[PDB]
Amino acid sequence: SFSAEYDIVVVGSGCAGLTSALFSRWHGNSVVVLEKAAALGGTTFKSAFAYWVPNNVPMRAAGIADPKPDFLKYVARVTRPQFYDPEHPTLGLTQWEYDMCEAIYDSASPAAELLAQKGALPYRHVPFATDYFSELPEDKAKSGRVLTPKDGSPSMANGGQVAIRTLSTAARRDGIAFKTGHRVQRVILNSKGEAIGIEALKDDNSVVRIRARKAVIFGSGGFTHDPELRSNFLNVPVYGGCAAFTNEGDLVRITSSLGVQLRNMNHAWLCPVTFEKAIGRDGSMSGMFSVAGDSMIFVDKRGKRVVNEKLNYNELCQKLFEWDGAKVEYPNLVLISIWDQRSQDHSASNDYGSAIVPPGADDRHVIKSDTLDGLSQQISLRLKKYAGQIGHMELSSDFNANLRESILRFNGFASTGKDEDFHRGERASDVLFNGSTKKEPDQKNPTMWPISSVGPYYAALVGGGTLDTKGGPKTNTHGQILDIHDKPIRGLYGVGNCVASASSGAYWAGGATLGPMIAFAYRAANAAHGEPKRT
Amino acid sequence: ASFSAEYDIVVVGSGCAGLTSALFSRWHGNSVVVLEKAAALGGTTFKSAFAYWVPNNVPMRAAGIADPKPDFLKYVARVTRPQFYDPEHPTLGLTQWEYDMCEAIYDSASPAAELLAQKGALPYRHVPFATDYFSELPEDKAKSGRVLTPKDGSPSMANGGQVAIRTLSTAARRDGIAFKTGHRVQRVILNSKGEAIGIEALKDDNSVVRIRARKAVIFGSGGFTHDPELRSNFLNVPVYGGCAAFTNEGDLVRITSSLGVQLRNMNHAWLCPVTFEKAIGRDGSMSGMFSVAGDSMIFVDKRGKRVVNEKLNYNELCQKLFEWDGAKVEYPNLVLISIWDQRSQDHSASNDYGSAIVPPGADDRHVIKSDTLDGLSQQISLRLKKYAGQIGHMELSSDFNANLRESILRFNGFASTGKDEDFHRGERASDVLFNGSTKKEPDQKNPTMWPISSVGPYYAALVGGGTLDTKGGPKTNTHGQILDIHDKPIRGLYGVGNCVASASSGAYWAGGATLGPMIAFAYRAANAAHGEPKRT
Ligand SMILES: *Cc1cc2c(cc1C)nc1c(=O)[nH]c(=O)nc-1n2C[C@H](O)[C@H](O)[C@H](O)COP(=O)(O)OP(=O)(O)OC[C@H]1O[C@@H](n2cnc3c(N)ncnc32)[C@H](O)[C@@H]1O
Ligand SMILES: Cc1cc2nc3c(=O)[nH]c(=O)nc-3n(C[C@H](O)[C@H](O)[C@H](O)COP(=O)(O)OP(=O)(O)OC[C@H]3O[C@@H](n4cnc5c(N)ncnc54)[C@H](O)[C@@H]3O)c2cc1C
Repeated sequence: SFSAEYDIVVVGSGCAGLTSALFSRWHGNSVVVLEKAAALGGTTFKSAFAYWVPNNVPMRAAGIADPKPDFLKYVARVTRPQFYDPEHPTLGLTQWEYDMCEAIYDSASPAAELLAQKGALPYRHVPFATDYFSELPEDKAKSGRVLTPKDGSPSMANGGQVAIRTLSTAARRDGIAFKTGHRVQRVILNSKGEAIGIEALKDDNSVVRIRARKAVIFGSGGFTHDPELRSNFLNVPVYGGCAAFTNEGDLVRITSSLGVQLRNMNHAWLCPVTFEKAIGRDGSMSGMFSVAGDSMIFVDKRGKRVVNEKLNYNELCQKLFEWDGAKVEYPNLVLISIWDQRSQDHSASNDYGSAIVPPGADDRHVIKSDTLDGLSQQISLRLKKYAGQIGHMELSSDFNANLRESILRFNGFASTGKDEDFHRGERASDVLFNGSTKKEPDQKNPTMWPISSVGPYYAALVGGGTLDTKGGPKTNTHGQILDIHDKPIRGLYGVGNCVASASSGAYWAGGATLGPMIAFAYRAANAAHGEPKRT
Repeated sequence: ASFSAEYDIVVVGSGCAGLTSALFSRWHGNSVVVLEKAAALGGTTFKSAFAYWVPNNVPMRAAGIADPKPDFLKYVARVTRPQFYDPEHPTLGLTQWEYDMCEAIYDSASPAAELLAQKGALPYRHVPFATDYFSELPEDKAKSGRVLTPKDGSPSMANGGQVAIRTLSTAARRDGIAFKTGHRVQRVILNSKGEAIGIEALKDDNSVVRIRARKAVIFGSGGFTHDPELRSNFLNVPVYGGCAAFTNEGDLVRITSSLGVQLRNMNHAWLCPVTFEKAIGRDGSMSGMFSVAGDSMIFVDKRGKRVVNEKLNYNELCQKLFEWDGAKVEYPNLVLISIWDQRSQDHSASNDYGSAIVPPGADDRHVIKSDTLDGLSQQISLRLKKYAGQIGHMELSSDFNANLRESILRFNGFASTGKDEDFHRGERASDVLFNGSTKKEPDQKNPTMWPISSVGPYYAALVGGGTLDTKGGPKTNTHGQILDIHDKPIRGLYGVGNCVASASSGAYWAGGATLGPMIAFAYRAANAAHGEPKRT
């Protein structure tokens, strides 16, 4: 038996849990939110809280249609490229993927509107944020879908903190109970196999059992920080990610005897990371969404550019895991970001995972030297320090010569404004996350400027990480966790990164994690409200 | 509820894992049944060459070829976990589990092979020339010698699997192992203490049968290549299928979903290029493309440019096909086009090892043909159109013809000097080793290349990425015992072969690197299962 009882028990206090809790409470249920950490907010707290809301009221107010068939074609084209077909009944998606994407379109705006109306998540529009693949002809609403917390800073970097504040303030105002230091570790079933509550491990190592009359809703985030799970499931061998450190995939263990379908386990939301911060478990670390610097290139261990440094983070991270079967190594396992004094002075940022950081910031990851040859010596020392993580990678014997050639070639591209090798700056999204730069009259392309012929020169190692994972128990479009016959496990719900995303390995646009997540919190809460009170 | 039959040991699947597990079990004196889902025995194993890679095997020792254990471990460690391999680390940078599993392979494969041969179940011959796939690594101290093959396999060895299933199943029958075909196991039955006490299987006629196991249920049920949902949701690359038996649909993943197991290595398969049209068309006789045929032959992408060494090890080459172009939201190499001339048609064709170049009389529906290169590109275009819904509506670039001419001029230079400046074709031993048949040419500096003909006819085939089978599933210890989430055996429950987690990660060490380890674990599993008390 149990020491407490509520209509709805919510696990986790990021976006998925707080919104699920609020929607549940507003239907009149009693609700508790159980949080494993000492503080609320999880990864959501660290985010910019961009949220991508199709057919939102700001768009409609501007007379911008977001036609539903074209919304589905955009997400289908990006999510399942090989199979996308406009003439196919579900656009080449499976029925489940199609229905999930449809649910996002149907429910995101009503969810966003209700949260705002109740003062839980007031927003402003981000009209100029373009979708990450807006150039595709399938995208018929290329900008307009993004919302952000109303009181977020101009950079929006603190959006997640603002959102956790407004969400949790409304939750307290409306009588939702909170318990921190409660690590849920078990779902309790009745004799009919229905979820009737949880067991949680407390700080002092005692367990408590808490009954849920109607539903247990998991919003417990991903598994980035269980290295075993991460390594065994993800399609790339990432070194970590900006996910909260308490996101260790507990739901995967919780459901291991429940007969669930683990889906999309092979995918994470990907991003490059400041490699030394991932290895060193810096909890304040962000994914490198904006690769800082215009007088800045990435080179491999041969001293050559291999990629557009301004490419969308979810795609750029994948470059780091290209495999060289002939040499039995990952040639790009870490890349080296190299920049000059101009970028140091005018492109530094504490936000969006920039490796270029302003005076006073933690600079332990920054490598520095007065010559290019000196820099390579310093980079070598850094590679040696982390040898056991990166295959004992070394700079090639012709590194310095190749680097000089790479800088000369790039400097040409920066003069003409045309990167003939990797097309840096030619897609809108490259400009979108370009970061701060020193204004230069008659810079031809804002993403490039010639690297100075004098030092000092700076560098940082860039490795591959996650925002968090996006695989877990499969749900229906109402957030109900399914058994292997696709039938709900009665009373059991999941929302957010702890369950399977329908987005496969794709990242549609800024806010493509939180926008869908709010839609499903709303659908989950609406369904959970309809549950009979049991046991 | 009750059971309609009872045995000491119940074995699920009749490929290598199941037959060997069953035989070892029976020879300890247990009663044994083998439950096979299909109408026929043998699974993927039946289709294989039955190369099996057996470290420190008796033929090697008899020939005076050393295979020191510490160096064996460094070879497999270096290949398996490249980022973390470290000769100074106590487990070489592997996890304790991976290290222990690799050690078990070295310790147990040879005694397993010896016993199966002694009993006449798997007589073998040595294949002294079969060389490891990364033989150039200094860690490999026994670069050749580890491979065995069924004694009566053909000279090419291509029917080895059929011979092995014949000798194994004949011995099994001889020694009183029971067989039930058309029995699709779908559930493990537990007692009140949560121990495995038997199975439920679905029969062809849709009746269900419950069969008690006194000591152990051993799964040898193969991988999940042919469950598209599981394949698509777990593997690190979006493969189109594979040469796995079509009945390999990952049943064990569903069976164990309520048993609290740890699914491990789910992100990896044994990978290989495939003749794309045979994967899409579900040709059950299809083999992975283990040798890419032809010396006067190149692979081009849809731009008409070479992108890869066509002679690269199959498990590595397959990965090239899934390179991702984030800027264009496409897989640039999703299919590559193998193009060859009459010389390669005549002298490199093969019915074996997944060759796209096939001799007269072989099924050649996948072969595209034209008298001119310009005609060939028109023919290739029609083929891409036919499969548009599978390959992102990929098209040849508008400058395909001109690029191809340039690619062939470049390659023809490389073929005459013997030096492929772009992709180093022929510079690693395995490129030469798996090069396939070629017309002997006195003037040839590099056996893997010869100039492409200045006249037609020309031939082409689409190449896509596939599997041999998957290699993730419930984690076992080195004794084949399926573990719960606290790393403790689920009593009575065993798994061997592709249905459980391989310790090889995404790596393919050598020819026979699936079957060799597999026999080691069948032996260890059977030895442990024999030790189980009789229960329920
Ligand atoms: C495709 C292929 C693979 C291959 C090869 C050549 C080809 C064309 N050559 C190889 C080689 O020479 N050496 C080597 O090491 N590997 C080679 N491979 C890979 C290899 O064939 C496989 O790794 C290996 O044979 C797998 O053996 P295993 O015993 O694990 O699996 P199987 O042979 O596929 O048999 C599984 C059987 O189980 C039955 N099954 C499936 N589900 C059920 C249920 N529910 N109940 C009962 N039986 C079930 C399948 O029907 C199958 O028969
Ligand atoms: C720096 C950064 C910036 C980002 N910016 C954006 C952005 O602007 N827009 C966007 O769409 N996405 C963004 N993302 C991704 C986004 O933050 C996440 O996808 C989203 O916040 C996940 O929310 P969630 O509720 O699923 O999980 P989380 O916010 O991670 O919350 C899960 C919570 O569950 C708790 N928990 C875990 N296990 C248990 C247990 N056993 N019992 C109890 N509680 C448990 C955790 O401690 C945690 O508090 C960003 C990510 C990062 C790292």
